[PDB]
Amino acid sequence: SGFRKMAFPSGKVEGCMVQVTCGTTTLNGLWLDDVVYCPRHVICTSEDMLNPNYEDLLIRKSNHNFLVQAGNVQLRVIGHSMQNCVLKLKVDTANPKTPKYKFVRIQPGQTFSVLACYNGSPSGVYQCAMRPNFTIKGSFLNGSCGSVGFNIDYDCVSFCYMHHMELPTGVHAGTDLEGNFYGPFVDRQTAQAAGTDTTITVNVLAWLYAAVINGDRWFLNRFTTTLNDFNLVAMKYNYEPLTQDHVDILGPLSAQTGIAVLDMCASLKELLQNGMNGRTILGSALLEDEFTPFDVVRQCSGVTF
Amino acid sequence: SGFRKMAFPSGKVEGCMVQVTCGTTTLNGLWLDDVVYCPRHVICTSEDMLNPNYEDLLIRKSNHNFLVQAGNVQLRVIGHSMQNCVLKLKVDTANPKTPKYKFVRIQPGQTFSVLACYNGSPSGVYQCAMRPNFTIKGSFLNGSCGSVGFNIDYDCVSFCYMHHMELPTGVHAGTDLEGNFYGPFVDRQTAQAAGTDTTITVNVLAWLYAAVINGDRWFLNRFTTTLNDFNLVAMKYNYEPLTQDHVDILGPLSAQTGIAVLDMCASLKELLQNGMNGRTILGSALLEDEFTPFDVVRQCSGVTF
Ligand SMILES: *[C@@H](CC(=O)OCC)[C@H](C[C@@H]1CCNC1=O)NC(=O)[C@H](Cc1ccc(F)cc1)NC(=O)[C@H](N)Cc1ccc(F)cc1
Ligand SMILES: CCOC(=O)CC[C@H](C[C@@H]1CCNC1=O)NC(=O)[C@H](Cc1ccc(F)cc1)NC(=O)[C@H](N)Cc1ccc(F)cc1
Repeated sequence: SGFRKMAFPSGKVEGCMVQVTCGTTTLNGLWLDDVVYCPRHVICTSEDMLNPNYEDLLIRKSNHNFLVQAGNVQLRVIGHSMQNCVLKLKVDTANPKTPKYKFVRIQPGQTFSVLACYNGSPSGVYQCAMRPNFTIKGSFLNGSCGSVGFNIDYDCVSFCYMHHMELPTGVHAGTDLEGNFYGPFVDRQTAQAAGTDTTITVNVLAWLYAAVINGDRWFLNRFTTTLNDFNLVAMKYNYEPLTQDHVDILGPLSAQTGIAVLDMCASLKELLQNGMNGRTILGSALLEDEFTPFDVVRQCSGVTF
Repeated sequence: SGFRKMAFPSGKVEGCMVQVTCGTTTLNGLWLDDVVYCPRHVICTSEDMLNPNYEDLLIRKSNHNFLVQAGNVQLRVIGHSMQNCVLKLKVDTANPKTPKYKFVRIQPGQTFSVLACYNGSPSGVYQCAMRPNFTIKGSFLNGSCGSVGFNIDYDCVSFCYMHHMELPTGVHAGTDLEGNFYGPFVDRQTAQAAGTDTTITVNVLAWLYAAVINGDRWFLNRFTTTLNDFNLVAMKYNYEPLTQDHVDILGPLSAQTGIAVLDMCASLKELLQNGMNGRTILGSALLEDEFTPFDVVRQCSGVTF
């Protein structure tokens, strides 16, 4: 029993992390087979910030202008190209530690592990959710760009996020590994704002199931509601509408606990309207929305990789 | 910016995990050089567990009663002994992935990462604190025994915990890698319970510093206090007493924020006596006590490994 913010084991990703330096600028890159992937803003200077002419900047660069190091050991760059907001540096050595991998684009509300890195060296690993406004609430400092997010699906590492920037509100934005931003963001320093964020309802419900599995059941009554009536309340509290597809995804947890999904919804409706009356759930005094239904199953059933 | 429950990168430990089977019983072991470490109750049957005579059970067993597997690779056992509550199995091949390592006994209040494993295969990584009552609030299922806790210092892995059991209250108890239990617990299935727990004051203070670094400042008040006065309030609220060495360990965070430690104590005093009043700190409505001062520095300064 117990329930923690648990990330995927990071070893497979640690062996891919390198440092990329262009001029005065160093960030992290992902080294897979004979290609290193990193944010293309490594080739910028401050004159470039509002209107970087990336094609011009790259044309002026030769392979020797990129210093790639793997554990402080130089790798020779032999080719360079750009895909969307990611730079692809072909190196003359293939990474012998490349895991089976795929590049995926995740959906809002889904989670992933982030391996936070500085100068090609990992600092720590933590779990993030893609927020409905396409930011993440990460933990990133100067030097962290090029850090990646990933899930492990079987023995395949599915990379889904590469870190580019922090908004003034303290939240984070980045791309998939093909260089396409999540959300309405660009890698030009215009003033950019995220939409208002909402709470990920399906994840809150999954976390309430996690609490029940762990014996933390005080908020359960033999109440039930309809999907429409639940949604009428949810939207008053800035929660995403719950769809029948979401109800379906909660099946496995409903099956384990014997608590119908619309009964759990009636419990959540009561918590929103009446509060928690000083009580905690799974050690939290707030309703948590960064565990997916799969996260709860994975953790409450012991899946390995 | 940002602040997350961050674990250490787990790669160095992943390469050390193996599966140990004795008859029908399988759990995890730690393979370092040519020794595999695991909990000694692997040699039991649930009939033994009232009063297991481990010395009898171990002397009767031969090396071939022990099946050790690194992935699919069988490691031949050439010796078996006991050290306190940990079995040591000498194998004929040294782990080629053995990192630089030490065995440490951690103190109450200190944190570590846990790599939760099943059948020798890593499932996830998360951060834990050693509670003042020598339990941890982990996340462990059947099959997880022999999972380890660790910290990393440079390139040295400091193993500090090996998992053995769950108390009926849902908390977890285990040993260091010399096989000595944390707290008063024993590896026999007798009624056992942990002392009442308390809150880790120095960690709460470190987390309040993390909040200021991150721009949460509302709870700062103009007052100061003394250690003696503050410790009177600490005991009222079941907080550990603060020592001068704790104050000194907070120095790096006081240095970065310019908030003196005894002014932060005054702020915490008022939080304890008036609550948060529907405000949050770092996205929590409770005072969090599972980040050490070094955890906050590591995370808010970008220390890597
Ligand atoms: C790990 C054992 C394992 O993996 O072997 C494979 C068969 C397992 C970890 C717990 C399972 C659920 N959550 C856990 O953290 N440990 C046990 O199952 C442990 C076995 C044991 C029995 C007696 C003893 F003295 C030490 C270990 N049994 C328990 O955790 C349960 N709860 C019984 C128990 C044991 C000791 C106590 F003080 C109180 C309850
Ligand atoms: C120099 C070495 O290379 C890095 O390692 C840098 C990574 C670091 C991670 C940050 C650092 C603090 N914590 C984070 O997470 N990234 C940055 O500094 C970005 C760089 C960058 C400018 C322009 C743009 F288009 C894309 C990206 N600059 C901002 O983030 C600033 N906030 C300015 C800003 C504000 C809103 C917005 F939409 C875009 C840029």
